[PDB]
Amino acid sequence: IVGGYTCGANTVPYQVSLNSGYHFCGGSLINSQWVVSAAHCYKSGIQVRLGEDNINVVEGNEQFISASKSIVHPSYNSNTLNNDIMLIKLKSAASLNSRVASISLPTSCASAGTQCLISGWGNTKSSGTSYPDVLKCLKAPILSDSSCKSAYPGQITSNMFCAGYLEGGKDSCQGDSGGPVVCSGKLQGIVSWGSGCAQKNKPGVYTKVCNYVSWIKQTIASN
Ligand SMILES: [Ca+2]
Repeated sequence: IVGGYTCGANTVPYQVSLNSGYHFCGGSLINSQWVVSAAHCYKSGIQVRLGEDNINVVEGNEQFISASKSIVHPSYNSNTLNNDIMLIKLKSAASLNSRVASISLPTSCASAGTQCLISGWGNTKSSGTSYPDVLKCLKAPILSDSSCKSAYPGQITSNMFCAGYLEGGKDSCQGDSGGPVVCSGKLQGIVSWGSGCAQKNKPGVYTKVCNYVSWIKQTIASN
């Protein structure tokens, strides 16, 4: 997160850290046994870390659970990043509480202007690298489709939306990938891609979760 703020320990209870000996992506807990992340975060040997604040220190509240299955969307395209969504089934159910809780799936898509909270342990620098120990937060609005497509002509599909600031200075960045974009208590987006980070006129692009609710539900029901 570039230009964001320190969330506060356990203030984003649905936020998970995907770990493989180091933090490589974020995710969202949608129930006691399932996490939603980005398809581009896929890899074997994923350990899901819940209840985390400082990812480099054991402080209490953490629950480390191995991924049982990682289900990348069947139509995911790695070149266009279309359908950049993945479900991860936990080997065992997480212990839900005040520090570890699931986020609701939306029943309808969010409109331009809606303010959302984006969080993650990704790079905090637009130019260079600087990874935080603790979770960073950023409130950003969903942009109009017209502004999104004019920023990335020919690259925005119906399963993507832009959120952020055209002036630059505030944006999600690498490391935040797979993480949540929550608006009004509902998971509306997943950190997907963009050009650089917090660059002027190059806002972040996110996976439009409302287009996948039926898929998520049907997949979870059959697994
Ligand atoms: Ca920790």
